[PDB]
Amino acid sequence: PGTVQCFGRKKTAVAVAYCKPGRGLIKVNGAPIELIRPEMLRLKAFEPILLAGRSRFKDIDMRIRVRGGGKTSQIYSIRQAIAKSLVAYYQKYVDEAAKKEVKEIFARYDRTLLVADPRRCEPKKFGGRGARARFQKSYR
Amino acid sequence: PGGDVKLFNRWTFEDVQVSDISLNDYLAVTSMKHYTFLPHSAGRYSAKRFRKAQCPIIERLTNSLMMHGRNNGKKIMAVRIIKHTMEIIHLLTDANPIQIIVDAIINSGPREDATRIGSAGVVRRQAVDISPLRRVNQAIYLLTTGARESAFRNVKTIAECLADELINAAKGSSNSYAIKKKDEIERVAKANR
Amino acid sequence: GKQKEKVNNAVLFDQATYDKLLTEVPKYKQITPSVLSERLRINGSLARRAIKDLMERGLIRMVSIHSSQQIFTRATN
Amino acid sequence: TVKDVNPHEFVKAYSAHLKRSGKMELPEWVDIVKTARFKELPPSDADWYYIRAASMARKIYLRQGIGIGGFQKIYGGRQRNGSRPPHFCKSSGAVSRNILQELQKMGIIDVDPKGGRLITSQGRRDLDQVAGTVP
Amino acid sequence: AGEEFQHILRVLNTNVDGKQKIMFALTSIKGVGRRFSNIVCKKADIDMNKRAGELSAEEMDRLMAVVHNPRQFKVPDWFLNRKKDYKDGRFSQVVSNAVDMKLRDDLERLKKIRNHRGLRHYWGVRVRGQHTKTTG
Amino acid sequence: SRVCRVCGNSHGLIRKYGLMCCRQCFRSNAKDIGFIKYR
Amino acid sequence: DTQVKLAVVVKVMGRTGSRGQVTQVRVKFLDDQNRLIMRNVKGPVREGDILTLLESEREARRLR
Amino acid sequence: VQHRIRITLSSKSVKNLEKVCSDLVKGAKEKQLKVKGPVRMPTKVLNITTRKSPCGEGTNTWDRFEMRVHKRVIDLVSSPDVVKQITSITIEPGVEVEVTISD
RNA sequence: UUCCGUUAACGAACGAGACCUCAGCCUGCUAACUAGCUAUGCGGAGCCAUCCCUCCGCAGCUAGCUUCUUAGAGGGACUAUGGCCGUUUAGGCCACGGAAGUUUGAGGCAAUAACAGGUCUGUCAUGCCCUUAGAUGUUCUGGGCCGCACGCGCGCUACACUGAUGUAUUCAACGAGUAUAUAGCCUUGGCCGACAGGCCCGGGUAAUCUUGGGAAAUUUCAUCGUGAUGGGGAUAGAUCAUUGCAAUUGUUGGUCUUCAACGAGGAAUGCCUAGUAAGCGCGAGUCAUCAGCUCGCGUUGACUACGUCCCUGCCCUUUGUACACACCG
Ligand SMILES: [Mg+2]
Ligand SMILES: [Mg+2]
Ligand SMILES: [Mg+2]
Ligand SMILES: [Mg+2]
Ligand SMILES: [Mg+2]
Ligand SMILES: [Mg+2]
Ligand SMILES: [Mg+2]
Ligand SMILES: [Mg+2]
Ligand SMILES: [Mg+2]
Ligand SMILES: [Mg+2]
Ligand SMILES: [Mg+2]
Ligand SMILES: [Mg+2]
Ligand SMILES: [Zn+2]
Repeated sequence: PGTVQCFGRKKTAVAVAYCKPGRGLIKVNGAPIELIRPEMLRLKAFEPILLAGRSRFKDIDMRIRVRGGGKTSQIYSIRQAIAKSLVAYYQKYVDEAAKKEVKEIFARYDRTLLVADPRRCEPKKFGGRGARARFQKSYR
Repeated sequence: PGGDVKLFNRWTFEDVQVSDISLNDYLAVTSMKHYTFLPHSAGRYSAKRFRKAQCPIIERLTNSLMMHGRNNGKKIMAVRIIKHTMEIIHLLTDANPIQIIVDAIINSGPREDATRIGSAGVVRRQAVDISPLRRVNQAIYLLTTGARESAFRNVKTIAECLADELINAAKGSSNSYAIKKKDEIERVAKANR
Repeated sequence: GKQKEKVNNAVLFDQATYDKLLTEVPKYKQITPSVLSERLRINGSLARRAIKDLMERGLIRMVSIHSSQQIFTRATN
Repeated sequence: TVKDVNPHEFVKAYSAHLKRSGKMELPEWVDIVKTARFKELPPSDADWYYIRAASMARKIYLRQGIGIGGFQKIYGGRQRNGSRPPHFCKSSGAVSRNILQELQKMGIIDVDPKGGRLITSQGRRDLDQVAGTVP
Repeated sequence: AGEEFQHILRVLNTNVDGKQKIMFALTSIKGVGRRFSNIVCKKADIDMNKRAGELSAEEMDRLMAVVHNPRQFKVPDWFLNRKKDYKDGRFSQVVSNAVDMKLRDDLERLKKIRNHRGLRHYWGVRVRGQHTKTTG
Repeated sequence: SRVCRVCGNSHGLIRKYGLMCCRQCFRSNAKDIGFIKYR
Repeated sequence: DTQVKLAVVVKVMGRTGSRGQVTQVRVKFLDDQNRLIMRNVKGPVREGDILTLLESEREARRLR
Repeated sequence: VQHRIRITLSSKSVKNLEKVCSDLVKGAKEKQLKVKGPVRMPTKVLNITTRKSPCGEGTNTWDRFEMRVHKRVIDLVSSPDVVKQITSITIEPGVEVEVTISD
């Protein structure tokens, strides 16, 4: 009865990973994750995958989809949604205690894999272009 | 300890050993926690004080790389330059290029400086000591400025300018902008001692 | 140096980088980038980036090309 | 297949593909133009027209209903206006058109009901197998 | 490989530097921009990866031909820089010193005609409707 | 050839949404037309 | 030949300077753990930091 | 027999709109209609920025107005005689109702 | 002037805080074919092919569908727990936990007394005064506000290689769209066109059509190789087109050509403490056409600092005053 659909979120980039209990497929938008294309930030999207190992993926297919945001925002949503779909799937279908090792490895590496970042772009105030800047001021 | 984590999956952090027990706190190279695969992270640093002594040394330098306006706001180019530099450090010395980075950060840090103190009612400058965290701050800033003005209007590229400066600084020679400015700040403070 | 104006002064297309110079320019560290010796062999580029297209098929070194066209070097193996 | 491969080498394979897989017609202004108003020089590529075709071929591969104007829009770019601030400028459309009539006369694509250009069932075959023949 | 490498060429008496692409060396000629240089090199059918100076004399001759009879190459009326002239009306690519000549032609026309544009040139201040309090 | 519905002045109109008022008449009748100023 | 000595910032006595730029601290020598000497440091410092100290004699005085 | 009718409803006030829609909805449930809604539609936020000075000096200070318009729809599977059997009850202030006969 | 408290004071009013909005969290609730997964059915293409496995398109009495999207009602955070400091008061610093521990962020509103602050050039708001036909009224034609020895202010573009040009690759949010007449504001698709821009059949009064906004910067592949160079794009010549009844003192946009000064900038000076500066484009106002501006929106995204009264000021207390239009006395 395995079926999860778990997400992750960044500035505006929202990423949703829906899973089957297949064998080894992990794609992004139909394209393999092996090709994610900030091609220096191709380590980041793999970080959950390499922290856990494929052995924790030999029974799942992740057709993860990402919409909105920017570019690095999307990388940072994919990381989050892979991590959060993994922990949701283990917690509901492997075991709570067996999921504990996964969360403690991830939160050991960092905490931002699993928990979204509350930071957003804050509105710009009249009297100067900039959220916190102002026009240059002249006295004479 | 357990460290199957190599930045860019080729450059092993294990066997990293900083002589300065002063900066063993302020360099993020030793304990299991500061290791990351890539010097780019969406960190919520700067929210609280001293939080940056925990930022990875390579990421923290990468942040110092993206400077002078045309180059503010592009960390991807910065990590790219770090990779090319970081490769060619190995491609010259055949030792842990991380050791080269960290030993250069150590060796390019002033130990005494001159502030503008006054006492008992009158002010005129006096020399003081350097807290190790601003030691490290200024080493990062000053190595990076050395590389940048070595690369300005020069066909030679930034990755390799920065590699040249890290290699000869961690060597300890007085061929780096970084160590030259270090030594002059130190001798001015020694003057105003 | 004047290293693409000079691309045609026939010593370059005769012996200069026909393992006369960058047989030894590697020898310092045995693996010393073309881009990095753009100034250790002070000579600049595109008479130097053509020669490494030359010397890969002249079969004398290993190569990495990436973002900045950032090419590299290795002496003999 | 096509999604399974690096987004560049597919275009590098396919550019030589519709060079050597037979041939076709090609209007006799291909060599002068800038292909977009904001550009500055004609493309450095000698076989730039085929790479144009390959890229637009995978655009139509993985989307339906892309127009004469949508192809302009997806190929436009940044226009530095001189001392003025730069902006977005759409590319030129008559370059995209004859690419579409080439792929149409090759049957790689064809005009869509509801508007646009949709991949042809056999053009799908062509692109999928040429992508399968990549590392 | 420059067995006979010529460092300055004297093409059309403008001192083409012999160390640049035939592409971006003809730009020195007054009337040959980057674009018209590129199209001249194409329609003279020349190997482009070639420093002008390693290039041969037949090729210099063809460059001559394509720039003194361009319209015969089907090259459109709209690269040329004297479109719909009013002396004659022919479409021409005016050349190194002919450009100076033609510029003086237009200016003297306007000077005689008493144009606002022409007297504006004759006074020296800016000619294109521009504010002039704070610039020029 | 366009003035306020209010004061018949041809400077500083707000033509968007068809207000056809000047920027000052719109502030003067602002909150009763319904531009409740949460911010 | 003065050899640099390391000391630990046991407690920060204050933040002195005309402009408020210098922290004024107590350093406890690692080498002989009974030498508490009081110094001026520049930059952010918190308790327990090991500090590189070129000269030993130069000390601050309370509100220097 | 039983046709397909839609009710298009919008206003300026959250509370008042939420009261009207619930009135229609419970009206539908009393007569056991095949009712589907009330689907909520994204709120259109008219905005204006105006320099709040009337003469133009001092610090350049603007004020922003915003009218929010809230869009709602309900689908009813009924005959229009039943529709006017129902939708004659009190309509609360400010809310606007524009029933439409669909395909 | 927030409180504890002291207390010739007692008790009260505004201001602060409270209040409102946007943003951050919820796999909890109400729903949603104008939004959208998910599964199945077929349909295309690849493939140990015969079935399957993968990417795609189409429709549904598929949902014991609502994660994604929208927006309603709620919930949540209070420094609650712990530690140390504290009259163990008001509180403060630290630590787990949590999305959130500068009041969580940002704004909106914002007191008495004023200033001879700005506006009669916003008003059929307005006293007094001037004008009232040969008019400072109103209308029309043209010029003018735009004229340039020169000084100043906010900005735009750059001085390159951490780059320029040329392919390829692909990701937002704000918002906006009058009968606009014989398709008409936003404009899809098709054709003509190198470009500008044209002709055709359309869609939308809008989560329906534009636009699920295919934005740039950035990302790879080459090309330039330190050179006032292909950086830089002012200046001007020639021509076409669109808007407009009308483009001249070039409306604007193209094409080709001209390739100007600018080598990181003197004394001095501006803003800025985290999605912030900086970099990047987009929308809106203005608009028949003109956005280097102003107001909003997102994208990439940091150095330093967590302090002080040194400078420039504000608040309170003591203090001195020959000042009170108040030290610009
Ligand atoms: Mg460089
Ligand atoms: Mg607040
Ligand atoms: Mg004026
Ligand atoms: Mg201003
Ligand atoms: Mg580019
Ligand atoms: Mg240029
Ligand atoms: Mg100031
Ligand atoms: Mg506009
Ligand atoms: Mg006295
Ligand atoms: Mg006295
Ligand atoms: Mg007096
Ligand atoms: Mg005085
Ligand atoms: Zn008005």
